[PDB]
Amino acid sequence: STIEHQMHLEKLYNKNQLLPRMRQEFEENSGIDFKAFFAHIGIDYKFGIDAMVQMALHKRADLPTLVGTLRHHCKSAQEVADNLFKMASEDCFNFDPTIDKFIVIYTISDDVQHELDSFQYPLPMVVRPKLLTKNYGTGYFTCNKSVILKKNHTDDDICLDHLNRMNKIPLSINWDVAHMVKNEWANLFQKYDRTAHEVMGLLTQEGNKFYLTHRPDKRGRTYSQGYHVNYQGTSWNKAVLEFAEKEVID
Amino acid sequence: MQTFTAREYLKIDIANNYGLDKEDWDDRIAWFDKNENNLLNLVREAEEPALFYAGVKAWMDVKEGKPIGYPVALDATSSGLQILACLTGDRRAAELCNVVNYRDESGKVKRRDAYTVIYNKMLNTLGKGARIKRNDCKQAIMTALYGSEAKPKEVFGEGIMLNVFESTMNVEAPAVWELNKFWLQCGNPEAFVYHWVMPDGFNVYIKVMVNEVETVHFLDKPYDCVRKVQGTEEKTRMLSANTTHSIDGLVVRELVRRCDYDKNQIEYIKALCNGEAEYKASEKNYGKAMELWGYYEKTGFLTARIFDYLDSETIKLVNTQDILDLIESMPKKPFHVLTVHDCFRCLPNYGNDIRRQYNNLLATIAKGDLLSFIMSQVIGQEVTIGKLDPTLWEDVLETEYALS
RNA sequence: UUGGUGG
DNA sequence: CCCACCAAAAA
Ligand SMILES: Nc1nc2c(ncn2[C@@H]2O[C@H](COP(=O)(O)OP(=O)(O)OP(=O)(O)O)[C@@H](O)[C@H]2O)c(=O)[nH]1
Ligand SMILES: [Mg+2]
Ligand SMILES: [Mg+2]
Ligand SMILES: [Mg+2]
Repeated sequence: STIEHQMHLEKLYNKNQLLPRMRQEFEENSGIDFKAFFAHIGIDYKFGIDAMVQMALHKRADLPTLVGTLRHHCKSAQEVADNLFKMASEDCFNFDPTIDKFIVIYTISDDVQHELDSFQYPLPMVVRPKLLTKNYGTGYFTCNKSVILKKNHTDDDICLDHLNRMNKIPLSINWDVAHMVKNEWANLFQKYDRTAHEVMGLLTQEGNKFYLTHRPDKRGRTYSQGYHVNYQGTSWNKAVLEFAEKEVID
Repeated sequence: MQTFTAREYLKIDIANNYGLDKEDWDDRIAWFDKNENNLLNLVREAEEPALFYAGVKAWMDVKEGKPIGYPVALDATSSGLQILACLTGDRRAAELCNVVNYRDESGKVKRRDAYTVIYNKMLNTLGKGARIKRNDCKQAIMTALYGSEAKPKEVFGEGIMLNVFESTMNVEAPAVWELNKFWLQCGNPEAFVYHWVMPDGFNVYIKVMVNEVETVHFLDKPYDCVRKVQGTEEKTRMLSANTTHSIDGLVVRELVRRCDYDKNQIEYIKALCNGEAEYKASEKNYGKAMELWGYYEKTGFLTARIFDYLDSETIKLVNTQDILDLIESMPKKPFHVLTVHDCFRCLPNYGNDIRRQYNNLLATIAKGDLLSFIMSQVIGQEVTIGKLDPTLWEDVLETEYALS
């Protein structure tokens, strides 16, 4: 039942990986048939969808920024920028020469954007994270990526013992502090804080107790994983977290 | 090192978040006692409103005898400078950043703020209108300590002001400054990657990534498209930051090992050391036990990680008195610790323990040879750097504000 | 990449 | 100088 809830949370996270979920909005969910149109203007299918996706993310983007995300599709940096001109002239999005940027035309629905805002980032686990025994897997039951942050994998010893020791600290939400910020911070964005509570409530559906997963960078600094709930990161974030195992101080 | 009650650590944490975090311990508690009865009204003018409020609610829950889950925060005062002071045995640098006690003429131990000290030292000698803001000075200090030459050149120019800046650093932290100097000349122009192992077995790999800039034309106007590629480089400015960060990384892992320990594992190791454990042995334990014991011999840093690999056969390869001494130096009751690289949070009834454990680690780094051990792997040959004051570690054990 | 978060 | 992570703009 908490195991079931945990599988549900991971199910939500896996469906809302940013870029694959955005692509769906331009493939199987668009009224527009981008496959046919991209054939028409002679633009590679996967390239065009990715450019549409990058524009729905950035909203506005200068040329070096947009070519960076797409460089891996072509043998040349130049080929990428040409394809982008071809798409801008065919009204896939606009380029305004007076500000030297691209401006989006086709953006994802608000309903899909809210799911991405809620679930694209890892959440705490509501069961004990898996014991780590190799440098793959980050504590969850369905991920087996390199545990080291960014593209820095090794199979040499990276002190799994520390991650395993941090991963089993049980934590909980202090709802008293969490309500204070929403009620009292403005006299001390609004859209952002709206999704925090939905996630925190969903998170704690089977009880106010959960665990943060931990990953090392290449140097061995240790980072707790998650955006909405994290004792690292913002001051408005730290304040809400406490130990699940309370104690009488004396 | 003076101790505090659990309730007093709550007081210090709430004062910090108002915040008076650069004030001495007793001034912070004195400020608290004065305002205890009006705390909920101070939330709107505190530097960290949310953390202040959480602390206040915890204080109230404690007064009524209710259990709490709220952890207080104790932060390293200039982590990086602290580690470099300890690595190099630099007594002058240590006094900048609470690695050892500094007393004023009154003789009170002061909570020092290195950047302010160096900012004041710089106005005192520059004199006669010195046009420099303190935070621009902190940026120059802290980026320089990690090897930046561009950012101090930007805050101080390249003339007499820069000269005064480098002279001040050379009196306030000679060995730290020389070591930062030295790291610059340690890059290998043929290397695609640097590798070194920490004494608790963590393998650090730094791949050398260099800018590749493809230029592009779009509407007959030029755009430069820069992408990071693996390569080599003639100089490198990264070793000081990466080595120092690997060491604070080490301090985090080891501090959490010594604080959040398995009470049943400790009692097994104590019996194992005294010949009273039932026979248990695994051949896979041997390699790692040997490796970690070796790092202890070369460095002075005994990791409690070694407990994971000690068995009836493997205990034979270590000195059992060193293992028992380490265990005896650990907290008598274990506790959870949350860490933000050089910030530490725990329940307030473990405040005393977490400061004792931080102090021991700084002192361990100060006493031993971790710097040589790491530099030798970085540059590819045996080197030895000496301590500038080989007794600094004795004072480190007793320092007051390493965490504040 | 412009920015912003923590250290 | 070194990391790690968000967030996505105006008639
Ligand atoms: N390399 C590098 N490290 C930084 C930088 N900013 C913070 N740090 C890290 O933070 C440590 C010191 O913490 P600070 O950011 O100076 O915090 P502080 O000294 O308590 O000062 P406050 O900002 O008032 O909290 C250094 O040793 C670094 O490891 C930076 O710009 N570059
Ligand atoms: Mg701070
Ligand atoms: Mg930036
Ligand atoms: Mg910053």
